[PDB]
Amino acid sequence: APNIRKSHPLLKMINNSLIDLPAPSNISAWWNFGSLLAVCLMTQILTGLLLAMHYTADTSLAFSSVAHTCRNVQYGWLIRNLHANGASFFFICIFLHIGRGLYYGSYL
Amino acid sequence: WAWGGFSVDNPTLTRFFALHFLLPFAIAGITIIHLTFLHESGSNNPLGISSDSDK
Amino acid sequence: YTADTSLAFSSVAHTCRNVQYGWLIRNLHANGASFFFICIFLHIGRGLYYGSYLYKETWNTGVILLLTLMATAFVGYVLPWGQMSFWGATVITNLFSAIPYIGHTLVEWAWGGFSVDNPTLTRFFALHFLLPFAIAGITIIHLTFLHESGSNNPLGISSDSDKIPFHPYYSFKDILGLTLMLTPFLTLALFSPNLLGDPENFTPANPLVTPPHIKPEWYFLFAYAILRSIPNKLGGVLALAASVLILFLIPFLHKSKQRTMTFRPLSQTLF
Amino acid sequence: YAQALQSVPETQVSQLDNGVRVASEQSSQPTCTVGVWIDAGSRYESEKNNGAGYFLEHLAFKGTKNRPQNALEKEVESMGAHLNAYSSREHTAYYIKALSKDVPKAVELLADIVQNCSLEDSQIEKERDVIVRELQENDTSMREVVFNYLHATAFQGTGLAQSVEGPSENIRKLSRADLTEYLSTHYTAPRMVLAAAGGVEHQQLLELAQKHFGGVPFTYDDDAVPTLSKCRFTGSQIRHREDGLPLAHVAIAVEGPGWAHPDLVALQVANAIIGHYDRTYGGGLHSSSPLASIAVTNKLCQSFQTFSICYSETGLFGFYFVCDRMSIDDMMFVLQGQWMRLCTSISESEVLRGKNFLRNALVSHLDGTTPVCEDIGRELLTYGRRIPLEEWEERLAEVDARMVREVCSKYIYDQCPAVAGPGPIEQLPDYNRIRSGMFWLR
Amino acid sequence: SHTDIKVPNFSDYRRPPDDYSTKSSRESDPSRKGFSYLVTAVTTLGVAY
Amino acid sequence: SRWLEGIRKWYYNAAGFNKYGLMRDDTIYENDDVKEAIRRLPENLYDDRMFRIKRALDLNMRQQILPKEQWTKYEEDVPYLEPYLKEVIRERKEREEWDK
Amino acid sequence: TLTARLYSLLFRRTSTFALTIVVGALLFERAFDQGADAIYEHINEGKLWKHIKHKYENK
Ligand code: HEM
Ligand code: HEM
Ligand code: HEM
Repeated sequence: APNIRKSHPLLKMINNSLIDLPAPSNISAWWNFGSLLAVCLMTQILTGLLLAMHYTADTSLAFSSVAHTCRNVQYGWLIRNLHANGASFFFICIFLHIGRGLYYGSYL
Repeated sequence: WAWGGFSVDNPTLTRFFALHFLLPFAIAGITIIHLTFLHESGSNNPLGISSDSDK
Repeated sequence: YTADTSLAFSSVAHTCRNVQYGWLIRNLHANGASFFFICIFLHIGRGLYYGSYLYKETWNTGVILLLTLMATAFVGYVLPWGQMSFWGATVITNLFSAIPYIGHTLVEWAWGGFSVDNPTLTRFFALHFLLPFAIAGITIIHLTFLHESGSNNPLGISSDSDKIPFHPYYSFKDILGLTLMLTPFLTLALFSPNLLGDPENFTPANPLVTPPHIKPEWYFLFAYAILRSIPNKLGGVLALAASVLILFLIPFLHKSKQRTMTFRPLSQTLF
Repeated sequence: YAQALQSVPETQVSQLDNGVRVASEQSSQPTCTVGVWIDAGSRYESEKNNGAGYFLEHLAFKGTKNRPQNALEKEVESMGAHLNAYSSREHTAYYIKALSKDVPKAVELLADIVQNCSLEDSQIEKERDVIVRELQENDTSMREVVFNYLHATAFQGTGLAQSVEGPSENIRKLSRADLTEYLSTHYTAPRMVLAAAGGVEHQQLLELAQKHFGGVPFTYDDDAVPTLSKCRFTGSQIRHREDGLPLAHVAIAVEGPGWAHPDLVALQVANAIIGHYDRTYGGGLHSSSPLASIAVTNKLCQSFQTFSICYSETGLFGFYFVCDRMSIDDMMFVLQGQWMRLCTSISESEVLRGKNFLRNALVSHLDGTTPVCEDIGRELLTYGRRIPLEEWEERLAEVDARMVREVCSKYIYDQCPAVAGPGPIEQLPDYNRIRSGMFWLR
Repeated sequence: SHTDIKVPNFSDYRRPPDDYSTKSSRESDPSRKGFSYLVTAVTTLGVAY
Repeated sequence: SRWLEGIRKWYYNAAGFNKYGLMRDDTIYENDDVKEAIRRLPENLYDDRMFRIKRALDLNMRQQILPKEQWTKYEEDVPYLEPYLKEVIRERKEREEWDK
Repeated sequence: TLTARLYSLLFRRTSTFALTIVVGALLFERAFDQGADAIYEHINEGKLWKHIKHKYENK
């Protein structure tokens, strides 16, 4: 095929989900939360992974491993913050995401 | 049994940590299924009437 | 498990002596690592000699699967933190050191700070936990590309002539294989648990005692060999890197007018 | 209705000192039809005998010694009478239809055929090449080759497996003799029946027959009727593929009970439930026969037919659909699903109609003289006597739901079927699959 | 012409000893399925364990 | 000194693709050329090859070969596609050339 | 006619099959363990504590 973007087993997956994908024109701003929710996830998993790399899961080291991560690990403080606060960005969004659906009957 | 043995103590911090590390990937997994089912039909819209008229 | 220089080795030990059926679980996991490589090696093979590799995309991802499955198994063996876990990590990781210029700075960042110590056991543990899921992820892509074309076959000629529904047949076929291959796994796992495991790795890691004969797990040896084949430390790494990466070239070295090599006695012995 | 049945005249029957059974149904109709029905088919042939009975059919009319071709033909045409006939695997027959003012003449003509065919060594050689051709025409009728192939594999390795017409080799070489050999071996009074229906009165018939059928039995063999070797059914398939054809044909079936058996009624009632479809129907709303409805909603096929073809001591209870290269699977899926449904969760509302639809057939089974005669001819030959609509009624007027299930499941559930399929059948799943399509995941 | 076609012989060749013409295949097979399913019934059984 | 003809025959019987009953050409890997090539093949041959190829897959499926008698003899192997396959390739090189 | 009796009664109905896969399992477990243990222990007489026990618990 010509396009070579609609023939390839993988691109065809993308060009059919983030391009060429038929979306209504009148979509409201409330529909912006699925997106956010997804990127919200990419973000957590990232910061988290990167944060897990300095954590110790043991009654005697937990609390301080986190503390150490903040006082010692470069930009550690920022990473923890983003991850913690991110948890909330996550719920605020998931709650507005539910909402939109509850009142556009998206749930149908 | 959920947590360690008799009370939230070390044996549960571990399984919690593990669980915490695992679940997010399951979220992403399912999130794919979510969008799949979605894509089956179009995306809904504010006026709740067929969008086919112009996507 | 606990990922900390001071609790690692014993957390594992404790898991075996205290956690119900803990011993069995560890064994299965350890020995499983091998069942894994033995299979992945027979999987490569079959493809190399049925020219399965001509299905490029499905084959290239497969190479990525091998690389990934390796990494996850290198960083995973350190976890128990025994002499080999430690020394293996220290010698094999330090290798990058040969990479001129941006070398030392990589290793020196790769692991903790200045040498395989706590800050790296952690990131290794993390990495170990993450990669397997990436394997599964990619494994999906693998089968996707596969499914694009049919599945290749021994006589290397169009199968369209007569295909068969997977399930009624192959499901059964594979489950049979599963048991026929899983029985030795368990026999080994339950009778000679340490048959393939270095005893030196029963001694808590100690930086003041380098064991004699530091060598990675068997499934890595072949390359460890080709590594110490060329003296110039740099070239050595390259030989090592090329020992696996060559797989990416196989598809461009196919000349036979035939796919498999069933009817190719010469190359058959070469194989 | 019940009275209409009750007031339907009885069918007179009586055997001769010969062995022939003479039966009939007196009506009023100025017309009528009489003929003999033989206890002979291809089933009775050998690996080298096979085809005789058919080669024989193509000569039965071309003249007798008592009156050559030109004449026989002339004499029948001249009286406005119609002579026609056929031969299956276990049942052959020759019948004439005239004005019941000729029972005696017809009767004589009949006899003269089933007893003295010219078998002109010169005529034979002609029909020989007529069949070989006629056979190559029967061929492109993929609707028939399919059934043949079905029988072939269904009763593989047995007398039934052989097709009624026979191999080209046999036809290319059967001898003037073999034909005679086939005639004088199977056309005997004990196995034959002289039946009739019309304005004819039994007596005039009997006598007429008793007069032209002057056969005489000496030994005990002559007087006795030999039973055939049982035929082994076999759950198997046969696939004659060729994407070159416009569409595919499929036929699947389990072994049937056999005339004698009663259940052939309940079983006959079940088939009335799945019935049949055919693109010229008008009905996406067809009462039940979801197979038909579904066939319409999802465009599953060009047509299909449910059938309970049976024989002396065995039979075939199955179905056959004609479909496009691409809808073979779903069709089979959906249908095979109905058999299960049929014998696993049938309903009264269903069987009720089932019955009715049968009764309406059961009756139109006797619309005219020729057809009635066919029943008397058959009934006797296969059942032993005649079954009056009044009877068939009860038999199939007392079949409830639980009865259908019990039976269908008795003959269908988890049985190894026999499928056959010619045409573009790449999409038809393997045996194993259609096989496990024989048990419902209840 | 199709009339010219027979089904090869699986007799002996493959058929289990209860399968050779002039004898109802049906009286002997609820016994034939009984075996097979028994083998499968046993596997599901052993597997559960 | 040593006939390629002597050799070729050695290899033919060495390969063994005849114990399955299929011609040399029944084994050429189906790249783009062979695909065009086969599509030009007359119907006689196409169905012939089709069956052969399937009869081979079935043997192979059963782990059993064909009886010695039925083995195609070197000297009777019919290069049914090579003629075609050849024009296809030079037809192409002609184009691969012009477009430059 | 076990096999035949078996089919008719146990293997014909998808329902019946499963039901005997369970009852069949319970019975297989109980019997397979004892038997194995037995075989095991016997191949090890006087070595297991179950055997040495009495000496210290009195005897
Ligand atoms: C972390 C999980 C989630 C993510 C990442 C996610 C993601 C998405 C995405 C990408 C969209 C498309 C854009 C949109 O319509 O907003 C979507 C749609 C949808 N999601 Fe979610 N979702 C999540 C959770 C949920 C929850 C909790 C619900 C259910 C209560 C839900 C219900 C829906 C529905 C109904 C649609 C919208 C259809 C429409 O109105 O057009 N989602 N979601
Ligand atoms: C689904 C996304 C995630 C959510 C909703 C989430 C949420 C949280 C929460 C609530 C905290 C507590 C922060 C605090 O102490 O105040 C946390 C901590 C933590 N999470 Fe996540 N997390 C997610 C994913 C991850 C993942 C996948 C990792 C890494 C693999 C991770 C690793 C950790 C670690 C190590 C901590 C401990 C360090 C700390 O709390 O500062 N998180 N996470
Ligand atoms: C953990 C990773 C892997 C898994 C789970 C995996 C899985 C599979 C699966 C499910 C199949 C189908 C059955 C078969 O043909 O064997 C397959 C096919 C294939 N895999 Fe992999 N694979 C893995 C690694 C690899 C590697 C390392 C290579 C490449 C060097 C590879 C090459 C192929 C190819 C070419 C096919 C076979 C096509 C054929 O001959 O029919 N796979 N793999």
